[PDB]
Amino acid sequence: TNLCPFGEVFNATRFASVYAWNRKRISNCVADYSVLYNSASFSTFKCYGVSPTKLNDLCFTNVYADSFVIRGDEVRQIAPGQTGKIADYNYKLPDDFTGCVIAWNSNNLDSKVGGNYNYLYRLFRKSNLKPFERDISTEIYQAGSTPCNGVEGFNCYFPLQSYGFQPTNGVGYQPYRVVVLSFEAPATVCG
Amino acid sequence: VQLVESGGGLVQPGGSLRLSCAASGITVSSNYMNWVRQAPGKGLEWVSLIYSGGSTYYADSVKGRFTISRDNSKNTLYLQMNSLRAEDTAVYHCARDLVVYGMDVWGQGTTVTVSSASTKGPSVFPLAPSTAALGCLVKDYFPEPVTVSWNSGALTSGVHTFPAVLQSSGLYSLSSVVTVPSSSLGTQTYICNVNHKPSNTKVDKKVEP
Amino acid sequence: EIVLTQSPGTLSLSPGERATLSCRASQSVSSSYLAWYQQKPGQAPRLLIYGASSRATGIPDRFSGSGSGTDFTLTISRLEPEDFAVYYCQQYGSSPTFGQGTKLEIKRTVAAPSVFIFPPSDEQLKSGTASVVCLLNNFYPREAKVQWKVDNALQSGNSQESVTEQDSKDSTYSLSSTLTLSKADYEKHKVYACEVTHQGLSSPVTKSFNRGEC
Ligand SMILES: *[C@@H]1O[C@H](CO)[C@@H](O)[C@H](O)[C@H]1NC(C)=O
Repeated sequence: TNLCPFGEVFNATRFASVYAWNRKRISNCVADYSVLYNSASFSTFKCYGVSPTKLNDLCFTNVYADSFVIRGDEVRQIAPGQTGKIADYNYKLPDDFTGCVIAWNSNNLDSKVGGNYNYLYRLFRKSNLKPFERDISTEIYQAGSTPCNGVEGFNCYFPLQSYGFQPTNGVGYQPYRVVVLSFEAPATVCG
Repeated sequence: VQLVESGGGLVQPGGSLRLSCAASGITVSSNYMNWVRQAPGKGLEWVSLIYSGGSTYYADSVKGRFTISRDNSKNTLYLQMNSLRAEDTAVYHCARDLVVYGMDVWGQGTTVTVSSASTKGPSVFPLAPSTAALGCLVKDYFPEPVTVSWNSGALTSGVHTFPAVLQSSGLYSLSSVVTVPSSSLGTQTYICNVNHKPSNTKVDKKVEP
Repeated sequence: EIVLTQSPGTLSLSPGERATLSCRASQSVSSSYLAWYQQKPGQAPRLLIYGASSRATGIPDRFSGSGSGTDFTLTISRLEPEDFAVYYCQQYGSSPTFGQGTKLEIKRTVAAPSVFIFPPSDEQLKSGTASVVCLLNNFYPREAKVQWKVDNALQSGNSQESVTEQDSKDSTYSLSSTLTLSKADYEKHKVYACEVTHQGLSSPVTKSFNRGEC
């Protein structure tokens, strides 16, 4: 009957680049989901396969809280059956996804006046990610027949590009913090 | 490093056509790939995009009618065009896209033509003077092009052959003029030579006042 | 969506001077995506700039990208003859979009057009249609107005124009406007006039004929 460390995920001072998303495993605790829903500090809070209002009266064997930073534009891709450089090359939800997706603007916290290039995304990949795949490889992408061998140049490009975040970016180009809750043998997470 | 478009030709409205883009120097399945068209006297219009991983994206103008594909084994990007309209008449290019580094490799294009007309040889009418100017009016011909010389190629100085205009009829029309010293009008013969290979039509018209 | 508007539509200068082409996005836009392309007649585009400031390899020092936010600017410090082409900018949303293009043309002293009007040939009136051609010869700059008048009535919607490429010798343009009528409607009026307006003319020039007067 210990409470779940949702604060440690949502209120974390450092979030991760979406290519190397973080996954907090949640077990052996009670979680009040309506407490999040009624925060009302979220711009996206869209649940697939379940009701937000009906979440508290439920149990699951394990809960996963995946969290990262993308840009306004791209939040629409954190949902099932989606295409794009995020959905395809960084973070993919399965079609039978049955959790919730939560997001809020983080310009005040995640953008710098000089430009904040710490957050990154993967731009070049030969094929899509399987759902909940995590690709951290920084091998030089090979765009042509002759092989790169770790030397950039023509047809040989670094696969990761950087979000430049500036507070003066337009809304869609600003950083959003995203937490995906996946709902998954005896149980350990209830309300 | 090349991109070589094929497939382009003449099509009726509502018909279909498959453009090919044989690549070499970049492998098509490993890149973002684009079809960009340019209509006569107009700008570059992006038309379709395909991800390395297979996701596709289209312009609203061609959504539902165009489909972009490839063939890893032939290193060839395709564009299938259905339900073709008069407005899809353009020169179609494939480029490789590096998104952040631009489209750094382009093809010279294949030209697609969409119209409901049959081939018609041109009528040449004189444009008679009464510096002086006279000319030939090459009218009502499909399809393009025609070739206009003057005096079997001797006279070139002061010639203007104008870009054709496609009339309401779906038939082209052009003008070729020349400005000659006025005194010379009554000493020098001015014949323009019109040759329209599609219709097996060649004409030599004499322009006199 | 993103809408790029390029200004000016036509930039006119001479070799040696500095061209400053402008690209304006309809919303705030990422500088990582703003490419500049050059297109010369009959040729596929050439990438000159990527990001917003980076020269693609092979692109000479004259070319230089700047701008951020919504206003971007391509600069050619010291024009050369080969630099007189059309220039397109590009951005990226979920997919590419392009600007409408800026023309780079050679500046010249003003030159007024020679105007000429041609009545329809007797052969065509047999066929049952009348083309009335009006020619504007070797003028600069390219901006001219052709007003057809039939018996002093300004004619709208039965004409077509075309214009030649800027002449490689004297850097002028030439324009041909064709008025198309039926034989029947042609035979209903007398004076056919073509009134040309242009910067090299202090007041417009009208060339005209009278149907049926040798
Ligand atoms: C984050 O911290 C604030 C301030 O104490 C608190 O009110 C809020 O509930 C916290 N959020 C979570 C999810 O614990």
